[PDB]
Amino acid sequence: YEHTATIPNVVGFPYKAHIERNGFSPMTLQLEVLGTSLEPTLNLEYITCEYKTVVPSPYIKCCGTSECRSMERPDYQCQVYTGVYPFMWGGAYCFCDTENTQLSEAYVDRSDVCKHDHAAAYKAHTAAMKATIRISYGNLNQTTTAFVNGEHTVTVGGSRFTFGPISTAWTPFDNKIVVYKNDVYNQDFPPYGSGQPGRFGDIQSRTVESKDLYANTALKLSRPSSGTVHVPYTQTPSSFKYWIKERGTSLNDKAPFGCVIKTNPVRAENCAVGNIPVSMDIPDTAFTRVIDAPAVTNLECQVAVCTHSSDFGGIATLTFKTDKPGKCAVHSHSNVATIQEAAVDIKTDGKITLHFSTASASPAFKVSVCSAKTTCMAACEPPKDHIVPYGASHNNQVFPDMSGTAMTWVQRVAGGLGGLTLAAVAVLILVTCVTMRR
Amino acid sequence: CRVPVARAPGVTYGKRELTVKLHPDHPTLLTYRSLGADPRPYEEWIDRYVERT
Ligand SMILES: *[C@@H]1O[C@H](CO)[C@@H](O[C@@H]2O[C@H](CO)[C@@H](O[C@@H]3O[C@H](CO[C@H]4O[C@H](CO)[C@@H](O)[C@H](O)[C@@H]4O)[C@@H](O)[C@H](O[C@H]4O[C@H](CO)[C@@H](O)[C@H](O)[C@@H]4O)[C@@H]3O)[C@H](O)[C@H]2NC(C)=O)[C@H](O)[C@H]1NC(C)=O
Repeated sequence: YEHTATIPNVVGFPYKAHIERNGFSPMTLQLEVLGTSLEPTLNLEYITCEYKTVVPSPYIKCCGTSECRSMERPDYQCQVYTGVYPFMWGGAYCFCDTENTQLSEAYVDRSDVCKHDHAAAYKAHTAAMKATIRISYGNLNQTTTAFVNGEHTVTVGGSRFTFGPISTAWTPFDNKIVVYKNDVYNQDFPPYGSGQPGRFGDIQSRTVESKDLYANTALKLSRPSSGTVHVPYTQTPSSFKYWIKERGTSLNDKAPFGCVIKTNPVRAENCAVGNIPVSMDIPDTAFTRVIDAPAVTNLECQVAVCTHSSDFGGIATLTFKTDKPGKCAVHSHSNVATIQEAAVDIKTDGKITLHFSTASASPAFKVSVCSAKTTCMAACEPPKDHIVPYGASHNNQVFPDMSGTAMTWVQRVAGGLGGLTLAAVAVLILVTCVTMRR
Repeated sequence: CRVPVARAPGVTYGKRELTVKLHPDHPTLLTYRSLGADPRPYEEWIDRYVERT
């Protein structure tokens, strides 16, 4: 047998779907999502660490000179001086007055902890949403996971399900992503081969372990002063230690739809957007034949309380004329109220209790128990608590149906002057047919 | 490592408004955002006894 439905995407919200077919009792399902990830389709543009400049020991020469080297290295820069007088610790050091040069050399590379802590820069062009729906019917509760696109298909017990494509294609990321340790940043990073000193991306390597480092940290190599032995230089500071402080927040603290952002297989888990379509394949050995079901006649419901609270704040009472005990399956044929627990146990006496939940002042929902229906009407009252710690179990709908007390006064003003308007027409119809001819 | 926790802030519920009362002992951080269609992030290093809505 085949059946389709759509469920809203909010987590911790048991949805009920109703199945009707000729020759069997009606049956209700219970789909309830328990988690939802959203992994982008990554590719590392580059990776960023905190650099290390290695200035080796400066090589003097006491009589001759020396020349430049032109080695191959990321930000290599060496240049030789004229005659300097070292004067190390006791007396002089070359024992001349001039013609004693001092070659200086400096370069940069990646860190030593670059494989441990690092910012990782990715690109999010597509995304594949997973889910963790649990499924409840009869005496069967399972919990399966499935990629939410309209072709993957999973089986539960003796039935099979598949989940359609997500309605929208919205991402909390953008096409740019920065992953340091626990905080993806939605910032348009500067691209590869165009790093800027001081700002994020001063050193850039294509993957975690490779050659071909890229760096322009503006390394300048000045001239040594009077008679001490030191190699001085100047450099713009490490960008990556500015970005550890000057980072404002994460993206976990300014995500749009209230979604936590984990980091290690970079994720966007538990969003709240759109709705998910389903497809059912319940076989025939799950229903009950109509002979085995308990026959129900003469329904009549009668409300008691009905507050507007976000939980199941409403209790109804129903009467009936049965013939044998059994187990029915209730359902609501409106999006105004949602009856809880779906699986009542009918007995000999004609009296059961339910629990529903509305959001408007006057409902008009209609209840089917076992192939028999009736309609319920209530007069409801607003609650008192302003801030509640849990979510919303109803559907957001505020409209009195047709016969609420707030709309009954409308029909006693609409029929009043509207019935007097046609009476002013019916005078003119008589006048424009009697004394247009006499 | 080890990091201390802050005291639980006192709240007062109002109609579509929440007045929270704060008590630091050293500069701590505050952040809230609306988990609906549009976020409105707010962030500030609270230093003394203040009171926000
Ligand atoms: C349908 O599918 C499930 C398969 O697991 C089965 O029903 C589940 O049964 C388990 C227990 O066997 C339920 O899990 C636990 O229920 C406990 C009972 O709840 C009481 O206590 C809480 C807490 O005060 C009250 O709110 C509640 O009203 C009850 O009085 C909970 O205490 C457990 O809490 C755990 O998680 C919370 C976080 O949510 C932690 O804070 C706790 O420390 C603890 O770790 C937990 O919820 C489970 O809820 C049931 N799932 C359902 C009903 O969907 C059934 O067997 C199966 N149906 C059939 C017919 O077989």
